[PDB]
Amino acid sequence: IRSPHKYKDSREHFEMRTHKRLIDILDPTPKTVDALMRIDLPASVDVNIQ
Amino acid sequence: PRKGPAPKRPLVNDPVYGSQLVTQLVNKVLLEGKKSLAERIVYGALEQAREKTGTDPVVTLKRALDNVKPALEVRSRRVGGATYQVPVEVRPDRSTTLALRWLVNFSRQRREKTMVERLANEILDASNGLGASVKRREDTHKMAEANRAFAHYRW
Amino acid sequence: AKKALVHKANKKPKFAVRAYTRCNKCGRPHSVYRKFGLCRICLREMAHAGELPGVQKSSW
Amino acid sequence: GQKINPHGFRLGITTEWKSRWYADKQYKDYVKEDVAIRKLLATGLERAGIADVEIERTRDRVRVDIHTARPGIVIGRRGTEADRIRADLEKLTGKQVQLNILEVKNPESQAQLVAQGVAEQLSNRVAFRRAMRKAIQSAMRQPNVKGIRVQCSGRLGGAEMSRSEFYREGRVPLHTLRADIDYGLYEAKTTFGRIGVKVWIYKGDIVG
RNA sequence: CUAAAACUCAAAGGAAUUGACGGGGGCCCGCACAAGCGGCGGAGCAUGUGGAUUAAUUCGAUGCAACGCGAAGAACCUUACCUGGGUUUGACAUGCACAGGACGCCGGCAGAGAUGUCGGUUCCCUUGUGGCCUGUGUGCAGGUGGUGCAUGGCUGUCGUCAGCUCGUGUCGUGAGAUGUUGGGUUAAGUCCCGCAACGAGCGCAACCCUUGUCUCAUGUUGCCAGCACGUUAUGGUGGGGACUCGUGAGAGACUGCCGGGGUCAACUCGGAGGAAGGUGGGGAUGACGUCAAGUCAUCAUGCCCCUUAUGUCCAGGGCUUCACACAUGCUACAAUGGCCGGUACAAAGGGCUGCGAUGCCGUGAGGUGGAGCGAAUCCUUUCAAAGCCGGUCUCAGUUCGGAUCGGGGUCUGCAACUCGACCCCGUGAAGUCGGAGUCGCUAGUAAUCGCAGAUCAGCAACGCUGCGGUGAAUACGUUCCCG
RNA sequence: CGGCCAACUACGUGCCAGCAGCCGCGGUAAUACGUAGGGUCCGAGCGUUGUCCGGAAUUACUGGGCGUAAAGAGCUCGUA
Ligand SMILES: [Mg+2]
Ligand SMILES: [Mg+2]
Ligand SMILES: [Mg+2]
Ligand SMILES: [Mg+2]
Ligand SMILES: [Mg+2]
Ligand SMILES: [Mg+2]
Ligand SMILES: [Mg+2]
Ligand SMILES: [Mg+2]
Ligand SMILES: [Mg+2]
Ligand SMILES: [Mg+2]
Ligand SMILES: [Mg+2]
Ligand SMILES: [Mg+2]
Ligand SMILES: [Mg+2]
Ligand SMILES: [Mg+2]
Ligand SMILES: [Mg+2]
Ligand SMILES: [Mg+2]
Ligand SMILES: [Mg+2]
Ligand SMILES: [Mg+2]
Ligand SMILES: [Mg+2]
Ligand SMILES: [Mg+2]
Ligand SMILES: [Mg+2]
Ligand SMILES: [Mg+2]
Ligand SMILES: [Mg+2]
Ligand SMILES: [Mg+2]
Ligand SMILES: [Mg+2]
Ligand SMILES: [Mg+2]
Ligand SMILES: [Mg+2]
Ligand SMILES: [Mg+2]
Ligand SMILES: [Mg+2]
Ligand SMILES: [Mg+2]
Ligand SMILES: [Mg+2]
Ligand SMILES: [Mg+2]
Ligand SMILES: [Mg+2]
Ligand SMILES: [Mg+2]
Ligand SMILES: [Mg+2]
Ligand SMILES: [Mg+2]
Ligand SMILES: [Mg+2]
Ligand SMILES: [Mg+2]
Ligand SMILES: [Mg+2]
Ligand SMILES: [Mg+2]
Ligand SMILES: [Mg+2]
Ligand SMILES: [Mg+2]
Ligand SMILES: [Mg+2]
Ligand SMILES: [Mg+2]
Ligand SMILES: [Mg+2]
Ligand SMILES: [Mg+2]
Ligand SMILES: [Mg+2]
Ligand SMILES: [Mg+2]
Ligand SMILES: [Mg+2]
Ligand SMILES: [Mg+2]
Ligand SMILES: [Mg+2]
Ligand SMILES: [Mg+2]
Ligand SMILES: [Mg+2]
Ligand SMILES: [Mg+2]
Ligand SMILES: [Mg+2]
Ligand SMILES: [Mg+2]
Ligand SMILES: [Mg+2]
Ligand SMILES: [Mg+2]
Ligand SMILES: [Mg+2]
Ligand SMILES: [Mg+2]
Ligand SMILES: [Mg+2]
Ligand SMILES: [Zn+2]
Repeated sequence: IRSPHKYKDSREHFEMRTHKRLIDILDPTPKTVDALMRIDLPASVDVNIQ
Repeated sequence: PRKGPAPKRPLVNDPVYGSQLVTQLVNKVLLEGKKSLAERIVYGALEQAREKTGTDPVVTLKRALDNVKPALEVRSRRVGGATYQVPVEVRPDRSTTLALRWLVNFSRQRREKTMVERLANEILDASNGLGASVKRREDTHKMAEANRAFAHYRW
Repeated sequence: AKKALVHKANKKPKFAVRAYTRCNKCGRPHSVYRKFGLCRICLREMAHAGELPGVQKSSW
Repeated sequence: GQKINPHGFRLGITTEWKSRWYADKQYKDYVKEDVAIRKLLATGLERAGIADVEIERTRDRVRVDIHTARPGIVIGRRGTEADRIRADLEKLTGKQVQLNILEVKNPESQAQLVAQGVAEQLSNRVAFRRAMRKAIQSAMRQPNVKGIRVQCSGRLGGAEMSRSEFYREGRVPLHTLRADIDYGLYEAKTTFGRIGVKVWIYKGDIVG
């Protein structure tokens, strides 16, 4: 709602976008795995290893 | 309308017969946006009328349309605190539209216990001159001829 | 919001059915989102200040 | 309501979020602790105006950046205010906290700093006429800034009324998204109540 | 005709400027009217409000611009109201002292329950104490107690209407005027023409998102052109970018060109190309100000008020009371239909103390169990309904219509009698298109039919927000009604 | 001790009790009411009331006007 205490005819809409990317690595070389482990990424980007 | 005349939609022709009048009739009888159901109603009523009368459905359709289409209409306007009725001629397109509208409205209010039957009987009565649409047009022309004294207003 | 009551709500209730939201910043009982833990006006303020990581104006 | 927040309006293009991280399960915990720490710092620090506060979080580690016109009192030559703030953060349990103090290049080109100065001058004794005149002159002195305006509302001079008046010099194209506008406000103290101040600063344009 | 006094007032007057107003005129725009569609006002039901009761039915709002409103959720808490039992530097923080090493935690007994009494553990530092609370206070905490005619912040309306101002100059003495006037044109103070005016600012337009086409990059959990294995289960499996698919970059509408009108100027009509032609469709976007507009019940704040209470715990009750009135929606009033059986097409979104597969039993709510999932993979049924085919009803207060009242169960909850929802049954009331009057709508629009989410354990969800299927009629033209 | 008019702060009742030469001041937060201090003027005097002159070009001889504000008789003939 735009404002408190009634006044409901007007509202606001908000959005939250999250981008998901897949990096399918083949031939998991241990050197590559260690590099991925010790490479630092910005907090805005989350890395999941599975 | 204030800026000027708006464009008119390009109505498409009926493939089953080839008459835009059938398309106009189905569009007018459309209720709650059921196009296929309305078309089925129209086809069934037309077939029933055809089998009752033993003639050409399109031919009788144009016969009824020409019999019931009007020529004059009454308009209302107030001058000097008094409300008067002024008649004015009507163009053929609006005449046909009003004829179809009257046909549908007076088919609505019959007592044959079945609408697919009521529509066909109303079409037959309009064709033969015993229709409620014919009576409505009679009354309209009577009123126009009675109140055409105020034609000098020309509005 | 009465601070006595907000602290009381924060305190563990004697029963499981006596727990509710109580927006943290202002302690508004009504109209509070579960995910953010904030109410309508608090969410408005944080989003407009841009201090909430992920909220933005929506126009599609 | 007349105008929406310029910062929120241009959050998607010109300005960026004051904090960035990713958290879902503990998002409520993170936001509540962030608001707690921000209110604590706001209450604790008044003498030195803090232009902006930025928090950077990664796993347990949390990084906080503070921008001030002058760090002389914000961080003492021995670390009095520094370790007081560190103790406050530890009490609020921010885990390990790193303090970074940055000084703004141009104090008069920042909306918040001019707002603080105008607010405190209005509070103490200064007349709003002279305050606005001097603030506008100082702000326009710098070459980078192009257009500015200042507005104040509340009880002016102790009169039993409310006055809303402003001065504008330059260009303030709010409706243009490309324009870069810095928005800031503060609430000044006074014996007769409270009065608010608002300022808009236009600084060039951004292409890209 | 000649013509007084008593008394009373602090003004009565002449000219001229800016607004406002006219049942004055002139020139123009809006679903304003006119032509059409579908509704309200009549019955039942679901919500809000007024009125009257009650010990309380907590508080605010009050034509436009309040009345499916703060409440995106009232058995307890919610709750700020009523009754009754306690309580006190206090439920909750902090400084000064006077007595401390325990506060703090796990169980027994009494009790409407708070709460009171007992059972067990007890300081980490180090000689000064810090953290802590147990008693006396000191300051003080505490207040949804008052004041939106004292204020901050936030928001609606005039109105997404196109208008509101400043610098220099000029005229008048002066309030002031010109710029902003006249002609043309546009959705617009958008632009051209001469003029004592020359320039600029806020507004308008553009810069943002989505949607319509194409090119490049692009293959898993997605798609299948061309090859093999499935053999009833479907790309299911080996394989592959030849098109969607999802998400990055670019091109594309600029009166771009032609003919006529136009001051040779704006602008306008028609035509060619093209996905679209003359702001392609929609959204975000509220200038100076008006309504002393709404909000001390989000929050913050000046002053007054309570402090042994108007702070505070707990049990029960209330916010759902009723002889009435108004407002917003749902169900209908039946054959373009109800019911029964067969039968094909979508989008988007959610899932951790949560979704819940298969199987078994229940008419069915649901009971057992629980694979697959922090999620293009598993569930929300292969996302359906209207739609298409077959049978009954023959115009009835009806096989339409479903409220009210009785008799049995499931589920969440310590807690369903005031006071939930759902399932099973009996129950068959008013209602046959509706008075003056009044509301919505000009293309994927009107109407009709479905799906998902926020608040949430259970729901008063017919509300709000979003995503969809089928898909109309009409506009002669501004005389009259409103702005 | 509001502006004319050199001289300000608090306390007490709020359209009541009251001030005032003109303008005007109090409808819970008065430099205008009453009281406190503090300040200004005056002083063996300080204020109020009454009368006369000037500012009054406001009876305009020196020194005013008659279209619209108050003011040209309804128009002519004619004595002093
Ligand atoms: Mg609850
Ligand atoms: Mg809430
Ligand atoms: Mg006059
Ligand atoms: Mg007038
Ligand atoms: Mg329109
Ligand atoms: Mg009409
Ligand atoms: Mg109705
Ligand atoms: Mg009704
Ligand atoms: Mg309802
Ligand atoms: Mg009420
Ligand atoms: Mg109403
Ligand atoms: Mg009402
Ligand atoms: Mg509503
Ligand atoms: Mg209770
Ligand atoms: Mg209060
Ligand atoms: Mg109180
Ligand atoms: Mg109150
Ligand atoms: Mg009010
Ligand atoms: Mg206007
Ligand atoms: Mg001059
Ligand atoms: Mg003029
Ligand atoms: Mg001009
Ligand atoms: Mg103008
Ligand atoms: Mg003018
Ligand atoms: Mg303009
Ligand atoms: Mg614009
Ligand atoms: Mg394939
Ligand atoms: Mg305005
Ligand atoms: Mg008000
Ligand atoms: Mg008011
Ligand atoms: Mg406040
Ligand atoms: Mg109380
Ligand atoms: Mg209640
Ligand atoms: Mg109620
Ligand atoms: Mg229905
Ligand atoms: Mg079926
Ligand atoms: Mg079963
Ligand atoms: Mg199915
Ligand atoms: Mg029934
Ligand atoms: Mg039914
Ligand atoms: Mg009936
Ligand atoms: Mg009947
Ligand atoms: Mg009628
Ligand atoms: Mg619910
Ligand atoms: Mg739809
Ligand atoms: Mg004075
Ligand atoms: Mg003086
Ligand atoms: Mg006196
Ligand atoms: Mg007083
Ligand atoms: Mg006095
Ligand atoms: Mg004195
Ligand atoms: Mg003497
Ligand atoms: Mg004299
Ligand atoms: Mg003199
Ligand atoms: Mg004289
Ligand atoms: Mg005179
Ligand atoms: Mg004369
Ligand atoms: Mg006169
Ligand atoms: Mg005369
Ligand atoms: Mg004369
Ligand atoms: Mg003579
Ligand atoms: Zn809040």
